[PDB]
Amino acid sequence: KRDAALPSWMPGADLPGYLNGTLPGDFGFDPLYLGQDPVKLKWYAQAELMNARFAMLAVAGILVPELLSNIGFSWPGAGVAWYDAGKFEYFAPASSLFGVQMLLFAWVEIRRYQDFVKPGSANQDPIFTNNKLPDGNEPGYPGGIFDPFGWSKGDIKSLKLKEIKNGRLAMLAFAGFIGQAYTTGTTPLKNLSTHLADPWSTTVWQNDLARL
Amino acid sequence: VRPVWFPGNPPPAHLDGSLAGDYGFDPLFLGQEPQTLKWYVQAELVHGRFAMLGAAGIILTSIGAKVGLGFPEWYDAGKVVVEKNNIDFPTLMVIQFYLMGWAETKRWYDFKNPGSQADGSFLGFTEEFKGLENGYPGGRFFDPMGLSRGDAAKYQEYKQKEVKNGRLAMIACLGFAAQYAATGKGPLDNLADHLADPNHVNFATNGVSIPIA
Amino acid sequence: SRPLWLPGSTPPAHLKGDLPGDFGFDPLGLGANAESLKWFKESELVHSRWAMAAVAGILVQEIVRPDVFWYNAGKEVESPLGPLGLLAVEFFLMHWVEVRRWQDLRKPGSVDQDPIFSQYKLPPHEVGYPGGVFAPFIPGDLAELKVKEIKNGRLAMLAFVGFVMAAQVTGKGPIAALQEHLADPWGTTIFSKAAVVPGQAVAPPCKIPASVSYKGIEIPTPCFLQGLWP
Amino acid sequence: RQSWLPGSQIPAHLDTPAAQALAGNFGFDPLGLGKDPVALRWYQQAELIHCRTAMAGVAGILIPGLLTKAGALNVPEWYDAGKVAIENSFAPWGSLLAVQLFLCGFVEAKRWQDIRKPGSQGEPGSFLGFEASLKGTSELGYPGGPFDPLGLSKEADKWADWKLKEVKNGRLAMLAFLGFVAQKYATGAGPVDNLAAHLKDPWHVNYATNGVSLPFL
Ligand code: CHL
Ligand code: CHL
Ligand code: CHL
Ligand code: CLA
Ligand code: CLA
Ligand SMILES: CC(/C=C/C=C(C)/C=C/[C@@]12O[C@]1(C)C[C@@H](O)CC2(C)C)=C\C=C\C=C(C)\C=C\C=C(C)\C=C\[C@@]12O[C@]1(C)C[C@@H](O)CC2(C)C
Repeated sequence: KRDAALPSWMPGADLPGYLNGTLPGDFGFDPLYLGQDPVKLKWYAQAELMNARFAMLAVAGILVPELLSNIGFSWPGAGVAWYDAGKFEYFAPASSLFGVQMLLFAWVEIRRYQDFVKPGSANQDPIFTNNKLPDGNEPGYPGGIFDPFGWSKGDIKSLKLKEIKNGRLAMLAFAGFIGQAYTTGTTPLKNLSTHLADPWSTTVWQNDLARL
Repeated sequence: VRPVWFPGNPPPAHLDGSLAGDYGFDPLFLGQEPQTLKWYVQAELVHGRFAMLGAAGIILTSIGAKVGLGFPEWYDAGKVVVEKNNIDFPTLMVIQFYLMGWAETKRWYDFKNPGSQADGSFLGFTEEFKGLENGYPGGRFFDPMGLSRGDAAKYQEYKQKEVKNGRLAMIACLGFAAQYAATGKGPLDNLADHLADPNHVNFATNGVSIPIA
Repeated sequence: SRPLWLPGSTPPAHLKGDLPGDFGFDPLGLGANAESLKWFKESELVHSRWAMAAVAGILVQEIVRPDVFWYNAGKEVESPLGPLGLLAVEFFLMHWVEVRRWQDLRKPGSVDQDPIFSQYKLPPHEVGYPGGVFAPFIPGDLAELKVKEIKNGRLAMLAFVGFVMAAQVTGKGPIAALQEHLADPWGTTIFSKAAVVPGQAVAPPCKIPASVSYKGIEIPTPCFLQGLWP
Repeated sequence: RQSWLPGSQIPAHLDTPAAQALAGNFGFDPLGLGKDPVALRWYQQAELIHCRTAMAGVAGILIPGLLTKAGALNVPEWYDAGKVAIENSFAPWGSLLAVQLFLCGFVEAKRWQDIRKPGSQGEPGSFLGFEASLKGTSELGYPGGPFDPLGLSKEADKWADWKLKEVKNGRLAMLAFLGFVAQKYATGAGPVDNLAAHLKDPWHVNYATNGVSLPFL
């Protein structure tokens, strides 16, 4: 029932009606019909943004620090694998940092949830009542102070599509870090260098067959 | 009119020739009741179809043994396969009853309530399990080539061919067992002996089938 | 009304001559179902097209590279890309090509558009006969060409099977085997090296090794249905 | 109409609108235990309490078991934890159980009287002003109120979905515990250790080769 004008993950394939192009990155991909129920699909829409946005930060936070180290840039945290940052010693114990993390995140996340439950109800500064977000914001897209440079005032639809495409690719990359790190046992950029050294004999088929 | 197993004897009333392979053979009237006849019609086909797979498999492996390719006789394959491949027999037996139990339970409740397995309950498949007749599933899974969906006249001809090769295979599988018990050699080992000296090598001289001999 | 495989016979009802190469041969009635014939039509073209390319390759290999046996070309060939490097490219490239061809068979006209470049597109066509870029040049009438394609294709499919059984029995290439036939035509036929009669059965020996060692692994190499050979 | 066995005849008592209002109704009642409408109402409560108790208990055997293997905790096997805890304990197991029966008996007794007279625990003055919140909801076995702090039962659209998830995970949890008991006698190891053994060599380490389940083989 989905129209044929919209982009399709599989050209010439029938696609669900409930994926009608409203959401960004709507390519009609749902072989398991997870998002069939509108109430559930409403939740999954925000979950994708949240998992995507954190994934984009996480991937950026796992490649750039390693990229700088190879270039030779020197800082005390240089040369630490992304999966060894936890063991590293900081100014405060890991437990104390974790406790502060949850208290800070509890405020912002409940603030974000309140808007999702009732959009527009969490757009006012509790202390300095003069401050406020624009009233037209939708769940997942606060705007206002969260968009200081006004990029959202342009072609918003294209920007939403660009965000979700980069976000979906970032989420796949992070799963690659866990799979690659758990198998190869080395940092991600090291795996890329190995592949570029000998692309033909360094496939996952070669690597995994050797192990077993 | 139509030929019967005993020429000159009228066929039974409950056998009207509609079924495939009907020669009016029911001396004990086991299928007099119409509903019981449906059960046996499908029982015969399942027995016949398994026998055809069994006979073809036994014959083919026997040819492999005679030619020297190293196949064991059908009465030793079970022991050889398990030992050579290091397979736990009780695990293999259990796996068989899960797969056979699922597949054969579906056939059971299609007989009880025809068309019930095509309701989309099983992974969303709604037309491959509907069934065409009693004992003839049809569909694009059990009949991928659609030979039951083409010519109607030839499909009836095949039903005649299926049952008669099935009955012949069932008799053959009894021959394999009886010959092994009497002789202790493989199927084609017996065939080679008969062709050597047919007059002096057969069941009447094996010393078992005719004890008074 | 049209030439038939067995002159004087009546073609089956489901065969009427519409398709190219339709000579009324269908003793088992596999094409009776309309949908089944549509699928079987595609597979015959694909099988024939692959066979024609394969048969031509084997002949050219022997002429150009007589030393290498086309049967053993799998292990004989050495390239920097390695075994699994070649397979990886082959899998992904073939998966794309075959799926698109498959999609057109299911829902024709849906995969004609070029994904990357918008302007380019495939003109309307029949299933199994793509046009446009695939057919820059056409020597003559398509109807005649389609008949030529299948008739050569059907011959090629038999030709390849001839190579395999000749290769497995005689242990030689296609041209090399033919030269043997011309040398002693009477003593080289399959009748002159195999025979089965009541009480005795003689079959040729499989000249392909039972197993092949290739880069630290053993590849089984069985002769096709060697137990049923005449 | 989903059923545990396609093509079978659903029992008539399970096809009534009252019966179909029950979560997880797949027509499974071969022994006809729910034929009497009054009995089915009682057995539905029994399933919910077994479901919820089993889920809490299984979570208490499984999650500590995995974390123990991962090295984040040190908890004995579920079948040994009773003996280990009682050692470094402030009370013997006789005193500990006696208190458990008073507290559980008192709480269970109030739940019992609500099954006999739904909403009867909101009797004015019966409790110290707290009886107002003990009336339960319109559905038996789903008390709500103080038992639903986040108010997830106030969304009508999601209500039927939530109840189905509870019964499905509850039935799965009930079978899990029966597996823990059977696997302790059969294999003499922990639940997570049994899973590790199966994954190592699935085709040789299973119940078909444990030497107990199939004595004839
Ligand atoms: C996105 C979330 C997230 C993910 C995927 C990881 C993933 C990881 N963390 Mg990290 N963490 C995450 C969030 C956080 N971590 C920490 C604090 C730590 C610490 C302190 C440690 C890790 C470690 C680990 C690794 C656990 C596996 C291992 O080697 O165990 C084997 C574990 C060890 C060899 C460590 C033994 C000594 C350690 C002091 C014992 C206590 C460890 C804690 C129980 C860890 C708790 C982590 C939880 C909260 C995520 C793994 C790479 C460990 C690591 O880097 O190992 C190399 C580690 O020690 N994380 C905090 C608090 C700020 C987080 C907050 O969100
Ligand atoms: C109350 C419990 C309950 C019971 C007793 C049954 C009983 C049955 N159901 Mg089931 N069902 C039940 C609940 C439900 N069923 C269904 C839906 C269905 C359907 C749709 C079907 C059945 C069928 C069957 C029958 C299967 C017979 C057989 O040999 O299976 C053999 C069992 C198996 C092959 C699966 C179990 C194998 C093993 C124990 C677990 C292995 C797990 C590993 C991960 C395996 C991995 C191996 C890989 C890696 C190689 C059987 C009578 C089938 C039938 O016969 O219908 C006529 C059928 O088609 N049930 C639902 C969803 C609505 C249920 C919900 O509670
Ligand atoms: C049309 C495909 C094709 C055919 C007909 C042959 C035929 C042959 N190859 Mg060749 N090969 C083919 C493709 C390929 N070969 C090779 C690599 C080799 C090697 C290294 C060797 C041969 C050998 C042989 C011979 C013996 C085969 C045998 O007994 O296998 C027995 C059967 C098997 C080993 C496995 C059969 C697999 C099955 C038919 C298909 C599996 C499908 C996949 C799971 C799907 C995923 C893959 C992708 C690409 C679709 C025979 C002449 C051997 C030889 O020279 O003998 C003298 C030999 O040593 N081939 C590659 C490069 C990766 C191929 C790529 O397409
Ligand atoms: C963001 C996607 C992404 C990318 C660019 C890479 C890149 C690489 N991976 Mg990684 N990987 C990914 C995701 C990705 N991976 C995921 C999701 C997993 C978990 C299953 C893994 C698990 C994994 C293993 C176990 C190994 C690699 C390895 C490799 C190397 C290539 C050889 C190989 O065996 O690949 C195998 C990888 C795949 C088949 C990826 C499939 C899934 C992705 C999402 C497909 C995306 C396709 C799409 C057209 C985009 C392509 C990339 C884009 C930038 C153009 C290379 C460094 C090997 C290595 O380190 O060699 C030294 C290796 O051993 N990867
Ligand atoms: C089914 C087709 C097929 C296959 C699978 C093979 C396979 C093989 N050939 Mg053969 N060949 C074929 C057809 C085929 N050939 C045809 C039709 C010809 C005549 C032109 C030849 C002529 C030929 C020669 C002369 C030689 C081989 C050799 C080889 C071997 C090594 C190939 C190599 O190193 O490539 C390396 C690859 C390249 C350098 C790049 C090739 C790029 C090609 C031309 C792209 C074609 C694309 C096009 C769309 C294909 C359309 C047809 C296709 C759909 C079937 C290998 C066993 C060699 C051999 O004997 O080794 C022992 C050898 O010397 N072949
Ligand atoms: C409550 C329950 C388990 C509770 C477990 C608890 C509290 C465990 C607690 C602890 O572990 C911890 C956490 C930590 C440990 O250190 C200590 C202990 C104390 C050990 C399981 C119920 C488990 C209940 C089970 C398995 C019930 C199964 C019932 C079945 C199959 C009935 C089937 C049918 O009746 C129908 C439905 C319809 C009829 O028509 C047909 C038939 C077939 C008769």
